[PDB]
Amino acid sequence: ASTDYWQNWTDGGGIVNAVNGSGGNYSVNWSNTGNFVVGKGWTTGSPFRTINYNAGVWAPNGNGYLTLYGWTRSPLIQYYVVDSWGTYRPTGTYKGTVKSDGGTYDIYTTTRYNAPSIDGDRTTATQYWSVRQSKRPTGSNATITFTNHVNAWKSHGMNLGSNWAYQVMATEGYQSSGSSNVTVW
Ligand SMILES: O[C@@H]1[C@@H](O)[C@H](O[C@@H]2CO[C@@H](O[C@@H]3CO[C@@H](O)[C@H](O)[C@H]3O)[C@H](O)[C@H]2O)OC[C@H]1O
Ligand SMILES: [Zn+2]
Ligand SMILES: [Zn+2]
Repeated sequence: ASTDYWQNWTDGGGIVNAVNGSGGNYSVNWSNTGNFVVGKGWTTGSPFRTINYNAGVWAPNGNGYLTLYGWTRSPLIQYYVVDSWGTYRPTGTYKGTVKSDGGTYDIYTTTRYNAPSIDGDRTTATQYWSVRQSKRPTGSNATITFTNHVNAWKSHGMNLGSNWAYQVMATEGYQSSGSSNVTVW
């Protein structure tokens, strides 16, 4: 299934120039931001989906994540599969690792108060992370075999909700500037 969902949220800090391009393509050029999340993917996430992307530009100047980004409800859980970042590698409570798609990821949990909610309001968010141990090379076609992460998480006691909200390959930033250009499929 092709992408059907455009994610474009900013807390209003700084400049977030996001372009919804053709197909699965988007770009972001940002300057001195607060928090923002831009990406393309699917309105209804799946634990069985293989997300493909090609980040032709990954140029954060400060904190930016090049990451799968999604939510589940019942219960409310936010998840990430971070392939690359800028000046900050996100971490949390260490749970283990998972190998997937030619990389090794550390698995983390975190609980964030006053976090952006599914719709951009605020909420207490339980978050599951796979974070690559080194930044993934960009500019070639890349796969995130998400089932590998879901299964690894499950095996470490990290169960997702039964109701799936959106699931995107995102640029998230905080307190930074940068450029990204990503095609998702
Ligand atoms: O950032 C941009 C890159 O993402 C872009 O790379 C191309 C991305 O698309 C790849 O082809 C896809 C194959 O799957 C189909 O379903 C999609 O519709 C196609 O887009 C292609 O092989 C990559 O080269 O290059 C330009 C960059 O700006
Ligand atoms: Zn394990
Ligand atoms: Zn709301």
